[PDB]
Order: sequence, then structure tokens, then C-alpha cells
Amino acid sequence: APQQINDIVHRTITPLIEQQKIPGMAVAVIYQGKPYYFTWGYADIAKKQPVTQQTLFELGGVSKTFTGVLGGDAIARGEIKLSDPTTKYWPELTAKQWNGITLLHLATYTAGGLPLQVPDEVKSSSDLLRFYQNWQPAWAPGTQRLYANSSIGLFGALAVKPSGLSFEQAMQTRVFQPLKLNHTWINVPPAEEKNYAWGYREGKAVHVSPGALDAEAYGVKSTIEDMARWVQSNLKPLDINEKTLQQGIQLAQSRYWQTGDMYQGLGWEMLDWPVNPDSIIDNKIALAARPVKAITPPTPAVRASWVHKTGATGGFGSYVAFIPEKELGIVMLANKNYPNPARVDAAWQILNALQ
Ligand SMILES: OC[C@H]1O[C@@](CO)(O[C@H]2O[C@H](CO)[C@@H](O)[C@H](O)[C@H]2O)[C@@H](O)[C@@H]1O
Repeated sequence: APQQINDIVHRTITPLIEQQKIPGMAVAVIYQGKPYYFTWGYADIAKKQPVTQQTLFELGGVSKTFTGVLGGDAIARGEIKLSDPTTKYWPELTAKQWNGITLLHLATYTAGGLPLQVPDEVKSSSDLLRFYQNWQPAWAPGTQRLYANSSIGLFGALAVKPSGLSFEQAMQTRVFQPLKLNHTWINVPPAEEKNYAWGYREGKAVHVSPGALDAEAYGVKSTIEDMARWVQSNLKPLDINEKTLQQGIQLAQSRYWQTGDMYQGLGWEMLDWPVNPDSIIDNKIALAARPVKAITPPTPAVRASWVHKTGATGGFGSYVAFIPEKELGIVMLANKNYPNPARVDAAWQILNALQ
């Protein structure tokens, strides 16, 4: 890598790994549209397996960017509309509180207080219907944002219904395959287990547990190379040959709601660039309800934006950020769920230096 990139990356990440006691980490920097890779430490401490460019990390909530783009692709295909009532795709969802809740609200966490987590006890399709029928919103739709897997997770499940495909098959056929993300998975095949890093929580090796709507909300595993390809695809949607996928990426980066200096897209979140780390900045808060202002109509993807998404699972911490106008981006994958502010600070330090 150019010495400038090598130096800012190593000088930023080495201390981060030391301070946060991260077992293993992979970073990709996209500079002038070309990727540069860096790896440190261990994917499996006990078996002494190093992190490599082929190591699979759990993406956690960064998975929601794939769900948002798959949804965008379904809108582009004419299969669904964000303005459509949730009940159009799930007629059995007859409880009155669902009147007025559209797919847009599900995708952007504005349905009225859907919870962060789908309960453990909810597994089957009948259990899930019961959970949503019983849910009581705290707020009217489109008034407050509360980040939630049960919200964007339901959006993903409904968005693929008209296609006839399972969520995993739709994601594979419509997103992963066209973009050549051939080492990105919702379910890690046995052939790829040799590359699946262990996550570490309180020093114990752990992998994400199955749960309802996991694939749609937090279940993607990927390598640093495929994630760099994902950032390039989101930096330059026009180089993508598949027409509806190109549009879908664009729709996911549209600004639908504003809270403070932040704008909510489909999966992706955005701030106007330039921005300071203090404004970009947090997982220390378990539930953060914020009023939202609708952007009527949504602003098409703004190139001068800091576009990003954090992700965590019990044993992993991920972060992706890119600035379209500068053809610049970064992916940070780690097998420890360490504080979001430290991720944002490192990413900002690196991208600001490469401006
Ligand atoms: O398996 C749970 C799964 O949900 C996430 C969010 O996608 O974590 C939430 O639930 C955990 C278990 O209840 C909490 O410890 C965590 O703080 C909460 O965000 C993922 O992190 C996790 O893989």
C-alpha cells in the first residue's frame, strides 16, 4: 500500500487494538476507488489461527445495509412500495395499531417503538405473527426513531414476499451474486468454517445464536475483501450493471428522516460531510428514542456525505464508513464488540488524513 495509507492505518489501528484488547482485526481502506487490506492478530486464539483476508467476521447490524439495498432493489423492480401499508404484505396482521404503519416506517425504525430485540421465545411463523399482533406502540407512526431489529427485520421479511424467494435466496441471487460477494453468507457453509473467526466476549469464544429475523437484521458474515467490494459498490452505484440493483443502492442512501445532524436511509445512516467525530458519535445506550423530522420528499443520495453503519454481535464489532464525493471508504472488522466511539474515532482519523 502507498506509504501514506500504510502509516495512518497502522498508527491508528495498532494503538486501538492495544487499548481495546481486540484479539483479531481486519481493515480495508478504499482510496481513489482501489482497496488496501490490513490484518492483525487472531481469528481463533486457542487454535492459533491468524486473521487473514479470507477470515469471516459476523457483521451484526452492518447486515442491515444489505437488507436495505435488497429492499431498494425490490422497490426498483416494482415488487413493493415503501408507501405501502404493512398489512398489504401480511394480511393476517389485523390488529388496529397497524393501521398507518407502512414499509417505510419498518425500514427506518419509525413505526412507533417496535423493540430492539425479538424475544427468544419467538421462533415460528405463528409466534412471530402473535408477537407483532400483541405489540403496543408507544408513539404514532413516523414521529420517533428507535433502532430495532424487529422493525427492519420485518421489513426484510416482507420485502421479499412478492419475489417468492426465501430471504436468503433473494439476497444471494439479487445482491451477493451480481456484486461478486462470493464469500459473504447468511449461513456459513461447512466448507467455509475453517475461515470463520470466533468472537470473544469476556474472554470466551462465541458465535451468534440463531433467532427470529436474524438473517434480515444481524446475520451476515463476510470477509474484509468482500466488504471492501460492498463499499466500492455503494460508493459508485453506476458501475453496477444490474439496473434495479443500481437503483436499489441509490434508494438505500436516500435521506428519509432527520434526527439532529443524522439522516436515516435504508440500513445506511448519513451525515453531511464535513463532520467532526463528536457529531458522528453510541452503544453505551441500550434504548435511545429520538424525535424525527420527515424529509418530504426524501433527498436522493448526497455525494458529500459521511455514510456509515456500526455493527455488533455478542463477540464481534464492525464499522463501515465512506464518502462518495471523495471515492474514499473504510471497513473495520473485529472479533470483539468494543465501544462504538473508538471505532468512529479511528475511522475518522484515517479518512480525514487521506482527504
Ligand atoms: O442474539 C442477540 C443479537 O441481538 C443483538 C442486536 O442485533 O444484541 C442485542 O441483544 C443482546 C442479547 O439480548 C444484548 O446483549 C445486546 O446488547 C443487544 O443489542 C446482537 O448484538 C446479538 O447478536
